[PDB]
Amino acid sequence: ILSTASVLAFERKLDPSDALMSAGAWAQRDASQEWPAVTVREKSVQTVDVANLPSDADTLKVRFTLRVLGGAGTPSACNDAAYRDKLLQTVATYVNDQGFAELARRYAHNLANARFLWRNRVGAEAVEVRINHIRQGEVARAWRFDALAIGLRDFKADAELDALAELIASGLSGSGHVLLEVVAFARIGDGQEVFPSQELKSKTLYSVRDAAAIHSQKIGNALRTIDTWYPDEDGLGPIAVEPYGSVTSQGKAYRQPKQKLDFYTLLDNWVLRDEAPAVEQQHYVIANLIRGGVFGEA
Amino acid sequence: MDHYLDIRLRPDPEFPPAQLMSVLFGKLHQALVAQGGDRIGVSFPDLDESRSRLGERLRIHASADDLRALLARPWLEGLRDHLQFGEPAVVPHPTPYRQVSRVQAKSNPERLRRRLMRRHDLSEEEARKRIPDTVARALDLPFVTLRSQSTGQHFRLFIRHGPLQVTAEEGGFTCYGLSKGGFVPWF
Repeated sequence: ILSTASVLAFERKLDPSDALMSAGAWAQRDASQEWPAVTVREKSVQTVDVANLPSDADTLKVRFTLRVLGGAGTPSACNDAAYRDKLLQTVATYVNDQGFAELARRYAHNLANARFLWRNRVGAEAVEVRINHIRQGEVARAWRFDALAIGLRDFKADAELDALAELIASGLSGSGHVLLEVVAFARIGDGQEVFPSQELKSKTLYSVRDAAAIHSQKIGNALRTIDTWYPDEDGLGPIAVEPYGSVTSQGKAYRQPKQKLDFYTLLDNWVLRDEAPAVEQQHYVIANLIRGGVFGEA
Repeated sequence: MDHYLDIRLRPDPEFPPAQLMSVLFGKLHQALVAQGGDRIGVSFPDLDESRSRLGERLRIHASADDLRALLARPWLEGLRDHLQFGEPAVVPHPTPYRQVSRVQAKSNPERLRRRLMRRHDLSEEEARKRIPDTVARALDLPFVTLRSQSTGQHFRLFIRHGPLQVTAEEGGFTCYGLSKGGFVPWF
């Protein structure tokens, strides 16, 4: 029969740390070690929470660590062992078809452009991303990208980029452990208001310990924005890899289930009836398996 | 004033287009502060008056050299992903002209009360009896929201397009692209 398992929990791959922010000056980012972090402040307008840079700063210092785990096709809790074996065979067949080539390149793009800087990148005239490869506590290999050249819409190539792509692909395959400290540097302006992820004093801004921060799941949703294989209209760029391709800004869901392009129909075509989809659709399927989920029937 | 440039906000899965309009308006305000001049117009081509919606495009009316200096200004960095634009082409000839105005409001009675402390030195109860709480103005016009480097408070800038006349009038433009007496073509 080979039905879908009743429980199909998948862990998140590419675990993001809780991204802080901090303030400082451009051309002092080489000495960006003891930079003072911005703080959530209550201001009476009714009182609301605001976060902004001080007077003697124009650059943000969003820092988070990303861990590439591997074993993307392996579920954490699968009800059926035959379905788990068939799905592992299908994911391994995908790996022999391509060894996490395009997915790691697009994830290296979402690292390379500061899409994790959601609203801290729109008003910035100079955005910079620094990625250190921490291995046994030391910087194995450093990278210093530029989000101005690497656009948020097109999907290009660059040599250090491909180096980051092979590193993320080796992490996703399982041939090693990849831990990347990513520090952003956006010239948002002198004392301009920044946008941390907001907690729910009508509205509060989330922090960790005397220092404002961005949520991990915001960084994860920014990293998942590789999906361009949806039936795109009206000139929309990449969307986040979600089940049934939904975006909150447009209020609509691409990859509609009335079409045969949502993630679950592509899974049941790929691993149950052996109807292998296109290369782009299986790229999207493996990206959704990388992000994790609670997949399964009821 | 003869040339126009249409900047259309490319849709974003992260932001509704109102914040893109606000960011573009602040960036063009900074560009107009840095450049100087008052022959630079601002319009809204798909301005629907049904729900006071701004639309999804923006129109800039200026000369050839002024628009060339505007594109040569580095204000456009960081906005190429969210916006797309053509070239500073000329406007069509049979185009009726309308004006654009910034209509502010006295939405805070307490601000005017604090003003009247600084002009007549009256008491708080004299301010409350002279100015009640019903003096707040509700304005049903399209608007963008902005913050300033000089004044850190977040302010709303209402934009209103005037009646469609038949000719243009010689007038200047503000740093926001709004008219202090100027006119822009409509097409």
